[PDB]
Amino acid sequence: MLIYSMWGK
Amino acid sequence: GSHSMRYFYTSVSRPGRGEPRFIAVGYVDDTQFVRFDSDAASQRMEPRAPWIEQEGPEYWDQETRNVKAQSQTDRVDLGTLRGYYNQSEDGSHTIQIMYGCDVGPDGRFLRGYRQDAYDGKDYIALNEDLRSWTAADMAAQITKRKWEAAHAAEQQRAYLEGRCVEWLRRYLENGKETLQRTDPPKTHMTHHPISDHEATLRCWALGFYPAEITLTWQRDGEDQTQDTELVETRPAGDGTFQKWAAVVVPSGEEQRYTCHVQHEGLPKPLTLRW
Amino acid sequence: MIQRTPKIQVYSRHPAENGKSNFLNCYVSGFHPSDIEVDLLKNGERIEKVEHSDLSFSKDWSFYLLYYTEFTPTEKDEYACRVNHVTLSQPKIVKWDRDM
Amino acid sequence: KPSLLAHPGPLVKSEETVILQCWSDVRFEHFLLHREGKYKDTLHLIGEHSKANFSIGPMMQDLAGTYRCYGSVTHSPYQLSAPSDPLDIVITGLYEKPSLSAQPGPTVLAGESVTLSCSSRSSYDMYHLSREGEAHERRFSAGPKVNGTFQADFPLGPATHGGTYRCFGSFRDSPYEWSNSSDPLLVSVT
Repeated sequence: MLIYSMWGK
Repeated sequence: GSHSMRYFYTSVSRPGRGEPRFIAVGYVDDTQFVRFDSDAASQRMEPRAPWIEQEGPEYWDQETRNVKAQSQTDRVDLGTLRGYYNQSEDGSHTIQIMYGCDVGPDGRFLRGYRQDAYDGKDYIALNEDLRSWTAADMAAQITKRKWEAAHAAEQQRAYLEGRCVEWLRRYLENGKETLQRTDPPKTHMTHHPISDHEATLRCWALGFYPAEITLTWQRDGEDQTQDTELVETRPAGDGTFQKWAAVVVPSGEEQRYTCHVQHEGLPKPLTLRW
Repeated sequence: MIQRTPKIQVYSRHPAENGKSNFLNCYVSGFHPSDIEVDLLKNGERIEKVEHSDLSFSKDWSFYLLYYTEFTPTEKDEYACRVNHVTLSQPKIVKWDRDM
Repeated sequence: KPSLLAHPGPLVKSEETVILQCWSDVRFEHFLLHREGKYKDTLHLIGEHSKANFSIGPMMQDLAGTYRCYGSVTHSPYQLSAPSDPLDIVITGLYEKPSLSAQPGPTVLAGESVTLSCSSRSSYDMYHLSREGEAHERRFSAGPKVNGTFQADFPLGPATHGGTYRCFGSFRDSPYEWSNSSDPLLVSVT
């Protein structure tokens, strides 16, 4: 399962 | 032995020719099991191993949704990094992201990692304690402060120690028949004259899984490092791996040479001798 | 700025026996950037139904990719792989060597 | 000089939609909406009677920035009007919310002075204080690290009437990309 959390760089 | 789960993302800017190319794939150990391609037709995350097909529609909906969100983030991050480095809008640029986790044979978490790259170079990476980031340059330092403020570290660490491990172990159980298979190499040797004072001796390893393998040539029980040609291990197309190792020998000293094959699917290491 | 030259291997899935169907492989690795074209050739002519694996990459961020097609070899027929990449002066062509 | 405002407002939460209406008392036949910065773009629209309604798609950080709206009549020559007042469209909800506090306290007698302060452990370069009934925000740079927090003060002067205030943080190189809202703070005049 891949990650749901992510954030602009 | 150990096992791992790993995801890989690539986004490539295609100035003028629509929006960026996005490709995502997931591996358990050396076996691919899911993929997503933004250019593909379905616009769905797709199965690539039989053992994952047993997951229901709710799984495939979540995975599709999250990956598409990831592709959008990647798309906009292409804009942001182009600004950071004052680059023109005419050229193609690339973001790569790798993350995943390892478990030991006892099924305990051994480590996790996440590293990102821009145009083929380290951009920003998660340190080994999973609590902070290492930025390669000033542009990535801006990203670092954003990410500290967004609690990115905590969320990766939670992911890496939590669902990564849980799902990896779920998958290993569901797919144990293939994923936990000992698949030793079929081996054989070839021998071809090169002149009338020398011949080539090539040691072959076929049909093996996993890909970790060691092939060495000895001569009277001593290693032959410098004079041995060997190729990078390579996929065979069917989920298995190949590799060979060759040495040029005087005619006919063939008997003095010995090929040694180490692979975890072998009860003991082989010695092959012509 | 960073540009990596692809390494290329041309091989068959199983050891080749004439009359017996097989798969022909061209494995490109170690390159950057990811734009690339790889075609398989029969007697100098492009084979039309060539498939490939999904783009992925190694620890050093260099990409790899498997292109392959189903085929049935004969002593007469020569095969090769042609790779197109920005780090290459001209497309590079690598003959499949049957006797190895 | 046309009028350019955001509906429901210029602070747009991630993934939401906002309408930039362009308005003018004199008839115009043409409206242009220009975004300036690093993602420059012009949208064209005809309008009606006279006004135009530009839809700004599911908010992401490449849609944030300063917008100006022009008018003209007709196509060739593009007799471009004066630029409208700038309108900054901002994306919120991207980082941890700061704290907001009042000194001497959030309730005060009429005519007594009030100072609201924004604080965070995160290294924001600047803070943005917005009041419920106003379209613009007050802004001000963060100090250097003190006891591990980054902080800015907004002295408000003597208090007349209330206010519900909210505070947002941001970074220098992306001034239209703001953190989550602080908990709203009610300032009462006794």
